[PDB]
Amino acid sequence: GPNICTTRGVSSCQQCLAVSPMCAWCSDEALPLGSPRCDLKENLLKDNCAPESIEFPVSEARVLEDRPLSDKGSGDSSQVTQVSPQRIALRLRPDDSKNFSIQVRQVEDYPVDIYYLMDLSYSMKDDLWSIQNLGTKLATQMRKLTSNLRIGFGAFVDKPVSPYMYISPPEALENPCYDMKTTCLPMFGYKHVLTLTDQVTRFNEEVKKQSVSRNRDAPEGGFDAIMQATVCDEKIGWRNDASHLLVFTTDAKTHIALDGRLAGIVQPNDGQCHVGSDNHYSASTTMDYPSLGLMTEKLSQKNINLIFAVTENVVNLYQNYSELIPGTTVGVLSMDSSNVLQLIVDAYGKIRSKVELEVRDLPEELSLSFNATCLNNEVIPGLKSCMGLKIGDTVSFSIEAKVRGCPQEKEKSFTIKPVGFKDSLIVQVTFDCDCACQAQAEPNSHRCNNGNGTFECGVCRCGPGWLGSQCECSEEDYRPSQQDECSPREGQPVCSQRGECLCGQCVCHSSDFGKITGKYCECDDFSCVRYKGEMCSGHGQCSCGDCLCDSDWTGYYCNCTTRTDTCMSSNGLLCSGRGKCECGSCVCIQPGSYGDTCEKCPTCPDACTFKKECVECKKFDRGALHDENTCNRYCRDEIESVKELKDTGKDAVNCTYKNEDDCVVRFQYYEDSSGKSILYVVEEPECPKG
Amino acid sequence: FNLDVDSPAEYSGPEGSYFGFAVDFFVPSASSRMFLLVGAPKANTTQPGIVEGGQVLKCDWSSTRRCQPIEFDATGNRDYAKDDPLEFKSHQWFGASVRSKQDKILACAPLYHWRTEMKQEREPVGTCFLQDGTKTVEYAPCRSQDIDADGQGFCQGGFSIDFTKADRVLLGGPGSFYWQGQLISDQVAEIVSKYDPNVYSIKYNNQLATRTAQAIFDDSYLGYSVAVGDFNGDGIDDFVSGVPRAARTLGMVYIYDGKNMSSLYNFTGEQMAAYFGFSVAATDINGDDYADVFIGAPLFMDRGSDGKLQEVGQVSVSLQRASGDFQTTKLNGFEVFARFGSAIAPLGDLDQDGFNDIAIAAPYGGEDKKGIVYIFNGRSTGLNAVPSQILEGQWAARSMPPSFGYSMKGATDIDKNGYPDLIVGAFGVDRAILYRARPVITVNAGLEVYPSILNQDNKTCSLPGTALKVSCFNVRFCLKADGKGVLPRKLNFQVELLLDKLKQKGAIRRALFLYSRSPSHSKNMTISRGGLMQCEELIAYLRDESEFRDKLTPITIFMEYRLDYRTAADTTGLQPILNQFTPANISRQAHILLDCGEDNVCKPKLEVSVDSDQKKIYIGDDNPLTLIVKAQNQGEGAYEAELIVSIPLQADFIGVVRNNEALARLSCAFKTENQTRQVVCDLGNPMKAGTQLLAGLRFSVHQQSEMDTSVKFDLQIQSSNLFDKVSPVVSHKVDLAVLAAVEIRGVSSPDHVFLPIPNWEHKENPETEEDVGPVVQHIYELRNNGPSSFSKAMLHLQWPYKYNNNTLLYILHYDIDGPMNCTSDMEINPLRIKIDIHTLGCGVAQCLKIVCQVGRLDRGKSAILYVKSLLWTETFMNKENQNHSYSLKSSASFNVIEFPYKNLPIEDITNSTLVTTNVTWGIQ
Amino acid sequence: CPQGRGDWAPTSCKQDSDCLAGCVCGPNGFCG
Ligand SMILES: *[C@@H]1O[C@H](CO)[C@@H](O[C@@H]2O[C@H](CO)[C@@H](O[C@@H]3O[C@H](CO[C@@H]4O[C@H](CO)[C@@H](O[C@H]5O[C@H](CO)[C@@H](O)[C@H](O)[C@@H]5O)[C@H](O)[C@@H]4O)[C@@H](O)[C@H](O[C@H]4O[C@H](CO)[C@@H](O)[C@H](O)[C@@H]4O)[C@@H]3O)[C@H](O)[C@H]2NC(C)=O)[C@H](O)[C@H]1NC(C)=O
Ligand SMILES: *[C@@H]1O[C@H](CO)[C@@H](O[C@@H]2O[C@H](CO)[C@@H](O[C@@H]3O[C@H](CO)[C@@H](O)[C@H](O[C@H]4O[C@H](CO)[C@@H](O)[C@H](O)[C@@H]4O)[C@@H]3O)[C@H](O)[C@H]2NC(C)=O)[C@H](O)[C@H]1NC(C)=O
Ligand SMILES: *[C@@H]1O[C@H](CO)[C@@H](O[C@@H]2O[C@H](CO)[C@@H](O[C@@H]3O[C@H](CO)[C@@H](O)[C@H](O[C@H]4O[C@H](CO)[C@@H](O)[C@H](O)[C@@H]4O)[C@@H]3O)[C@H](O)[C@H]2NC(C)=O)[C@H](O)[C@H]1NC(C)=O
Ligand SMILES: *[C@@H]1O[C@H](CO)[C@@H](O[C@@H]2O[C@H](CO)[C@@H](O[C@@H]3O[C@H](CO)[C@@H](O)[C@H](O)[C@@H]3O)[C@H](O)[C@H]2NC(C)=O)[C@H](O)[C@H]1NC(C)=O
Ligand SMILES: *[C@@H]1O[C@H](CO)[C@@H](O[C@@H]2O[C@H](CO)[C@@H](O)[C@H](O)[C@H]2NC(C)=O)[C@H](O)[C@H]1NC(C)=O
Ligand SMILES: *[C@@H]1O[C@H](CO)[C@@H](O[C@@H]2O[C@H](CO)[C@@H](O)[C@H](O)[C@H]2NC(C)=O)[C@H](O)[C@H]1NC(C)=O
Ligand SMILES: *[C@@H]1O[C@H](CO)[C@@H](O[C@@H]2O[C@H](CO)[C@@H](O)[C@H](O)[C@H]2NC(C)=O)[C@H](O)[C@H]1NC(C)=O
Ligand SMILES: *[C@@H]1O[C@H](CO)[C@@H](O[C@@H]2O[C@H](CO)[C@@H](O)[C@H](O)[C@H]2NC(C)=O)[C@H](O)[C@H]1NC(C)=O
Ligand SMILES: *[C@@H]1O[C@H](CO)[C@@H](O[C@@H]2O[C@H](CO)[C@@H](O)[C@H](O)[C@H]2NC(C)=O)[C@H](O)[C@H]1NC(C)=O
Ligand SMILES: *[C@@H]1O[C@H](CO)[C@@H](O)[C@H](O)[C@H]1NC(C)=O
Ligand SMILES: *[C@@H]1O[C@H](CO)[C@@H](O)[C@H](O)[C@H]1NC(C)=O
Ligand SMILES: *[C@@H]1O[C@H](CO)[C@@H](O)[C@H](O)[C@H]1NC(C)=O
Ligand SMILES: [Mn+2]
Ligand SMILES: [Mn+2]
Ligand SMILES: [Mn+2]
Ligand SMILES: [Mn+2]
Ligand SMILES: [Mn+2]
Ligand SMILES: [Mn+2]
Ligand SMILES: [Mn+2]
Ligand SMILES: [Mn+2]
Repeated sequence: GPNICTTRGVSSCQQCLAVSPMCAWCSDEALPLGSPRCDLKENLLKDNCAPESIEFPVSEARVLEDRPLSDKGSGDSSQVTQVSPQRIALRLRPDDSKNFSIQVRQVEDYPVDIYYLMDLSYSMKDDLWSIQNLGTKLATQMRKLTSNLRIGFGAFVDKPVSPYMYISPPEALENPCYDMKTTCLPMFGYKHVLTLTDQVTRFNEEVKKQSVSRNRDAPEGGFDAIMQATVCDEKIGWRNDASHLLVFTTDAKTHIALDGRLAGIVQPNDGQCHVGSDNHYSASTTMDYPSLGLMTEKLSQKNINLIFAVTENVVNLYQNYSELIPGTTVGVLSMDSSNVLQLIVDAYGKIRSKVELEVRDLPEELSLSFNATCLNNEVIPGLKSCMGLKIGDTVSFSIEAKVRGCPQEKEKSFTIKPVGFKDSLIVQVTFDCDCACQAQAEPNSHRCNNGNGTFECGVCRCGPGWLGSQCECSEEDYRPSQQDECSPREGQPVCSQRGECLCGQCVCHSSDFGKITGKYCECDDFSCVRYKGEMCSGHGQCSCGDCLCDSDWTGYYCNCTTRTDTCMSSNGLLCSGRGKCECGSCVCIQPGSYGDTCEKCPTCPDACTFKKECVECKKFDRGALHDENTCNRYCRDEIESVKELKDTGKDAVNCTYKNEDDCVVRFQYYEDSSGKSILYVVEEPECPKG
Repeated sequence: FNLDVDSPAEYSGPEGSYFGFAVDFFVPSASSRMFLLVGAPKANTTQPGIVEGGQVLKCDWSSTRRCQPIEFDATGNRDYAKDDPLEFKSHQWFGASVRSKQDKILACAPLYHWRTEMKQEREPVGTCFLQDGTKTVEYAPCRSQDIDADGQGFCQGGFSIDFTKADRVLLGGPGSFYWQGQLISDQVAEIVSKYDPNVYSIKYNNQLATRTAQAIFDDSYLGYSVAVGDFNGDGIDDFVSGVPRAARTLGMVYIYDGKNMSSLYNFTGEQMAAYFGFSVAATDINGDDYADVFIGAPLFMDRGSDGKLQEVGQVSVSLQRASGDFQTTKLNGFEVFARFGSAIAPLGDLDQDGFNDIAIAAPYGGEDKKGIVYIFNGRSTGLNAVPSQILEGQWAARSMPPSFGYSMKGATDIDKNGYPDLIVGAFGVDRAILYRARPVITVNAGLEVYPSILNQDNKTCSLPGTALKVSCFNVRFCLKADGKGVLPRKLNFQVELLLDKLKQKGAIRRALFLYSRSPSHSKNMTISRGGLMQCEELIAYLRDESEFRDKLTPITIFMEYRLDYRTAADTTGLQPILNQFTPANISRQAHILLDCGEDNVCKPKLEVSVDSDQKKIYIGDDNPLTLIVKAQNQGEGAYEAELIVSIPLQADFIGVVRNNEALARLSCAFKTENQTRQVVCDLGNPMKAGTQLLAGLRFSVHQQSEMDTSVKFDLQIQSSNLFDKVSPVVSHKVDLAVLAAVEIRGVSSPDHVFLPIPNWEHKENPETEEDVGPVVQHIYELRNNGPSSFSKAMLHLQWPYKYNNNTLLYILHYDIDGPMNCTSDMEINPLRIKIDIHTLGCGVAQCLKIVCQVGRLDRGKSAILYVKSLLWTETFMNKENQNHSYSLKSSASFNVIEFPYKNLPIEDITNSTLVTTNVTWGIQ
Repeated sequence: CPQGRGDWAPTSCKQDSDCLAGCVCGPNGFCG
């Protein structure tokens, strides 16, 4: 039986298990010579080592908790549960993998929390209409998506130091509007006003008192307020098992980290809570602004969603900022648009429109693969995110966990989690690296040797450099090494030169750069393969001529990533829906489509072609998207029958087509005016006459 | 890599004074000594009424680490009236900027506040102080009569400062003009010659200064950082400044001329909020006498292994060329939240290799947030991205982060040992540390062994103790050293020799030293600097012909040498260090005489041959090329046989083929030495007679010059034998080919028009589009997908203008996207219009032709023609057989006429496509 | 058409009386 187990595992039980997940070992002394010890279970079964003498662990993933997915967010009976299972126990062998799966559901009537950061600087004087009767305008539009709503709010101006603060005439310390001979309020860094409550009564009254303050420079640094409202959850009132929305409303641009050096502020933000009993940021004057990275980390740990409620003059700005804090939404604040009272509920749709998985505390040895089943059993490899969802949908992720080699340590515990939700799948990973052979041995001393022999897992291992099979494999004899063994077939040189067979066991360990092992000395430990001048592309360790890719890398050379971010396009769908993602680069598979994300396709048919498929499945219960059940996921554009179609000379794109009933359907779609793509259909298609 | 890390000179100052916030060297011209300048912008002073005025200390390097305040100003606040201070020095951060030319010491106080002479205010204009040993002046170019956020009231000048070669001061202040920022440059002589202690707002002649701009530039913070260097023809240093809030928070870096503050060049960040331009540094890193720009973005978020944003920080290396152009590369941090680009400090030539070096600092990185400083060595290619040394902070946090590395100054050899040194500050722990450069030593070792081919029958040497007359040979080993800078003239190494290094793993060592009887030997050699390759001798011998094991494995003789690191610079023992990239050991091989014939010598016949299996490769692509090599030895044994595959400029090596058993897994490696890169492959030591090796070598070729016509390899086996030790050279040629998979694609939008048309009424003389009909748009695309490019091609469009003297698709306008000029043989838009089935295909219709001239399309470039036409409705509502369906057919063809690659078998590419617009009747 | 720098806000629209030139008025009564 010349297999991989019989080759690299004949040393001991420890190194036999590490050869392949398919190897077995024979502990007992049943025929302890002339027979292989690391062969498979079945080849160790015929040659009978059948009893507990066989050391053969198997990898497994046991589920320790899986509560059923809840139907509603009202905690009537037990609690809310949006992920199943909850605790898997992973038991892993060296170089082995074991796949499992997880289901995620955005339940309905989920309790929502809304904290409101108000810019109270002077620029906002012309912008405080929004805060007026807010709790009514938060309740009157969120009730449709949830009961059990809580609201609170705070305010921020800027750091109360120079060069931001008006300190110069003493009467400007208490009235920054000393000039203009007006009256406004003293400035403050961040003021917590109202803890999250359920009474819009006390809210609307507490909001109407608010008036503006004044400082010098147009940046206002609410990022100090964002951080404190995130990590002071005890003071803010963030509830467990509730959507957390942090709404940020401001007039102009914002200070960023390192700006405070102009103020003599050179201490980085520590991300800790510093609001005390006075409800004031006690380190506003001593601590720099927070960096985007620190905000993102804390915004994700505390499962907070940041909403940017900003004005037209500055919308492009935070829109560009939001791309750096993934999962944040922007929204215009002006009555010159369709919906301003629906501003937050429009955003909460976007937040819940996707489910992306995140990993915490992943052991460095482990590497996770991800399939994604987002719609109707349509498995998508390499995706840990499903998009286009609505509140209520349910998605499934299939997960693989593989370890390279195996670490010797206690059991670790990492978390697989939906972004922005309390519910999590905790994976207790234990590594079955060693056999039950070391403890079961006699002491390592006084055994088969003249002085200090150490053995008794399976074989005699006596002395250094000699290690006799019985004992004392010695210097030049021409004894048992007769080229019978020490050569895979006796028509070949001895032990794969780079080594000569002295006794039965050839120590071929001629000191090449790196290391050398293998019974017949065939293993390399280097010279695996090179993509650039680096072996395994620098992303993989070399094991007997084979590249063991590091986490997030695959391929014979370990030069192909698992990333899909470079594959994503601006619209959100990967490769713009016209290509496959392979090695982090879109391979566009579609006629006449090209570009990094297949965004360019001037030969592709006009949108009049796919949008008509949504007209047929939503309005006529007909077409191809109806057969594949994809109409409710793909057709999210609101369609309306509009009674002899409207038209303005303001970029209305008109489309027509002829259905199965020989009737000419006519429709136009007003391209995104508020991001919304609305679709207008004429009733009474042109049908023939009798 | 040569900074001494175990004997650093540590200086400390007052607690909570931010001692170490800024550092520089003091090299007075009236003293052979040198000093450390360290600012403490929060140190307390004897100035009356001034809480935390700040100091600048000079520190004696001799010994005892004494730091004493320089007295720039001992006075309190000047007064505007009886009890109405004119200035406020309390909490002014004096010393946050410190620069020193020869004897001038410029220190600044960027938070220095001022009560204007107009209204009671506190405006942080910032001040400076220039000391010339005896005379001390005040430089406050932002204390003008232009006072407010509107003007210079908040300029905070001296936030960043620097000197030029001609004693010009460059000063930055990021608060001028509603925080647009400002650069102000003044000659040093004018600063002292114009100083007037009774005048608060002094005008300096020859002042260079930026001016306020449009309000769009507010809050950009120009002057956050400054550096100087020449980026023009003149010898005059030009002005580099960081403006990290500029450009919608992308950040930018402005380069101004040194003569007249003219704008020269601009760098723009790639990522918002990253603080591109937090720091700048100018130095010549590639030894081309052209200053290079280094921009730091310490909050840069790059993509981790999983594609997730992580704040690691990024330093931008921009190499100046003969033209204005800059070759710019990027260099990312290593630990998250470490703030990698915080401080960038030129080192001069830390190793004296001939190329200048630089140090970048991640002051919040390291273990326990102690700080890290990475040393990067320059080379001819530019900066080497892999750091050669890591300076790790020693001090732990007390109240705030140590910030070790927040400030750094190099480029000055304070020990006068020939190598520059390096100060590093940590204002969180109130310390500053000076690292001294070690002297680099380049040692070349030789090892030669008398006859490599040992005959056991030939025993012409006696043996001590027993006189058996055994076979012997000699081992000679040479050692020479040389090193720049100060260095002891004689060095003491510890050389060690090992016989048969492949053995000693428990096998039998087959050679022993004669007198010592052992395979190991040691000796203390002592050499002098220079050349003079001083050698030594020893006598080793072989065991008995019937004693050890075997005769094919060769005797590897191993020499290693280690330098005893005493013999140091006598100053706390500044011990030297060996050159970084040098082998600390060399080894040669001796063979046993065996199967060499009666001539007593092995004379091989070496042959090499190779076939193509592809015979042609295409230009634009990266082609897999596998050469099948046959290396056979039909003569006597070949000691240390290796296959030498000399690859050309274009291609490189991938790996050996192991997917097939008919070929061999030869160990191969990519070598570069001595002006020629090549591939070596071990054929066996020895390569026995009649040995026929066969394997394949995978490659990847990319054409170098667009007119090359071929790729030639050269194959040769060579061996360490004395006679007949090389094979004939075999040159294999692979021919470059041209392949341009070009295709033309078309589409109509829409592709159907339904009749009748809504709100359509026949106008007498049609004027707009609504009076004519709907918009039919034909889009034609010519895309080159194949590897090879082309230089010229033609494109012809056939268009159905008329049928029976009746317009069909009235072309309004045609646009082009790409390298293409089009011309229509009939005037487009004669009427000046503002903003079964029957096929009509220009073979039965009046054809309007459009001819386009396509330029160079590369591997993935397209050329597109957009034809916006109107449906002539007046036609289709007539005895033009209304209720009859028509298919308006247009076609387009192309012919590729020219390719940039000459001397090559180009063959033409023609193809065509057709686009239809089916106008038909949906109802009667 | 006009604007201001810093923590700026249009003063108050009693248009045709208060603001010298301005370029807009409307809700909540603010100038251009
Ligand atoms: C590196 O990047 C830097 C930053 O992007 C570049 O610096 C910028 O370069 C621009 C190009 O030179 C330059 O724009 C020019 O600005 C001057 C400023 O003079 C003005 O004078 C008037 C009163 O003082 C005011 O202009 C009127 O118009 C503005 C709107 O622009 C109104 O809002 C005002 O009320 C006012 O009525 C300004 O306040 C300003 O002080 C202009 O004169 C120039 O005019 C030129 O272009 C126009 C076309 O629109 C022509 O008609 C005219 O004859 C000139 O050719 C430019 O607008 C920026 O000021 C400058 N910014 C900074 C901070 O340096 C830099 O050039 C670049 N370098 C390189 C090498 O790439
Ligand atoms: C330079 O000299 C100035 C001289 O004034 C010196 O400034 C002083 O620093 C001390 C710090 O040691 C300040 O003392 C503080 O006073 C405030 C009230 O004014 C207290 O609140 C401070 O904290 C106390 O209370 C806290 C909670 O209630 C406790 O946690 C804490 O342990 C204290 O008991 C503290 O006592 C003093 O106000 C200033 N004076 C000024 C600024 O005028 C400065 O430190 C010196 N700097 C250097 C580098 O030597
Ligand atoms: C049998 O084995 C013995 C082994 O001892 C061998 O005798 C040795 O041969 C070597 C070389 O084969 C001889 O040493 C030489 O000495 C002369 C000076 O008299 C040198 O010219 C030789 O070449 C060197 O020349 C320069 C020195 O002047 C060097 O710069 C150069 O690099 C060369 O090294 C060489 O050193 C000598 O005959 C002995 N030496 C010893 C130590 O025994 C004998 O040749 C073998 N015979 C057969 C038939 O196998
Ligand atoms: C990792 O490295 C390997 C090897 O260097 C890369 O594979 C090489 O590139 C492509 C992979 O699909 C293969 O295709 C070859 O190029 C032309 C281009 O038109 C193609 O049409 C042919 O099929 C041709 O075979 C190429 O053969 C392959 N080479 C080898 C030796 O396998 C791989 O792309 C690298 N991956 C990354 C992400 O860099
Ligand atoms: C992830 O998706 C792939 C998509 O094919 C699943 O299929 C495996 O694909 C790779 C290589 O083709 C291998 O793991 C197996 O050959 C495939 N397994 C099959 C077909 O059962 C893969 O199983 C998925 N993994 C997880 C953990 O869901
Ligand atoms: C400031 O100095 C620079 C160089 O010393 C001048 O740049 C040249 O000016 C002349 C005349 O205006 C032009 O013909 C050249 O093309 C300029 N050289 C360039 C742009 O590289 C500049 O004119 C000087 N004066 C200013 C900027 O006002
Ligand atoms: C002996 O020489 C070898 C080879 O020159 C060196 O050991 C390693 O060599 C590889 C390949 O050049 C390097 O990548 C390693 O970094 C070297 N090891 C070390 C520790 O640096 C080295 O010069 C010598 N090694 C010994 C143990 O004597
Ligand atoms: C022109 O383009 C056509 C695509 O319409 C291609 O024709 C292919 O090549 C030959 C010629 O008919 C056939 O073997 C293939 O089956 C064709 N494919 C088709 C018709 O789909 C080809 O790229 C070009 N052909 C010529 C003759 O120029
Ligand atoms: C527009 O009309 C033409 C001519 O009738 C259509 O061309 C048809 O294409 C099919 C292949 O799909 C071929 O059998 C013939 O060339 C045409 N059909 C018949 C029955 O003659 C063309 O498909 C029409 N356009 C669209 C969008 O359907
Ligand atoms: C936002 O980003 C876009 C490109 O992503 C850019 O064109 C635009 O100018 C940016 N605007 C702001 C205000 O950052
Ligand atoms: C070599 O040097 C070491 C230490 O410097 C010393 O112990 C040894 O005796 C020396 N040997 C000779 C031969 O000089
Ligand atoms: C198109 O015309 C312009 C000027 O008429 C010329 O510079 C350009 O080279 C032309 N391009 C081609 C592809 O003929
Ligand atoms: Mn406003
Ligand atoms: Mn402000
Ligand atoms: Mn210059
Ligand atoms: Mn240079
Ligand atoms: Mn150097
Ligand atoms: Mn030095
Ligand atoms: Mn011979
Ligand atoms: Mn404001």
